[PDB]
Amino acid sequence: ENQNVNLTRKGSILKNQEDTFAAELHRLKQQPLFSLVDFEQVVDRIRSTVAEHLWKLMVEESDLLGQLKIIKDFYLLGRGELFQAFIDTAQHMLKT
Amino acid sequence: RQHTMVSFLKPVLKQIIMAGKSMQLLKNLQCAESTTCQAGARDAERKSLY
Amino acid sequence: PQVQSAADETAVQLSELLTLPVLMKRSITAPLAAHI
Repeated sequence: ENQNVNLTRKGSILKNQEDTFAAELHRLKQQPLFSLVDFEQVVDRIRSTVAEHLWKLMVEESDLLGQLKIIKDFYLLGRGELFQAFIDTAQHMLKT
Repeated sequence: RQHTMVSFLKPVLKQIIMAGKSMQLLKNLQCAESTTCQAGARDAERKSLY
Repeated sequence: PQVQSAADETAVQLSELLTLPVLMKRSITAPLAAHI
């Protein structure tokens, strides 16, 4: 919801299946005994669907790998030759 | 006190203990979410021991 | 539908699935968003 506040009206990961899970919850409400197992199963199904869509969005749509590569190159000095040359050039400024 | 053995269960008390130990192990072993927690026959839908 | 028949049961199915504020939001803003 917080991302859809800033992100254009991209629907729920589960989209129209949200109402399906609502119907399942209504059936659970109609169940004479509360079963934690069925509730947990439905919650886990929704969680798994959301997590798979989130992973897809993060890796393909949000390019998590690019950000990790940038962080490696700069924060983790992944561009060791680049950061070495930078140190060699800036040493006079950064020694002070 | 040795008297704590349930006489009606005493013939089956050992098997009961072994079953309880096995279930306590399985629930107490950090099992990966084993599919053998089938969503099928709920213990609530299982006829109770009573 | 909401409250406009008698025997009808779907008329409140969203009202039981969704909360009244959320139901009203979904019901009103979609046509509102389309027109806007």
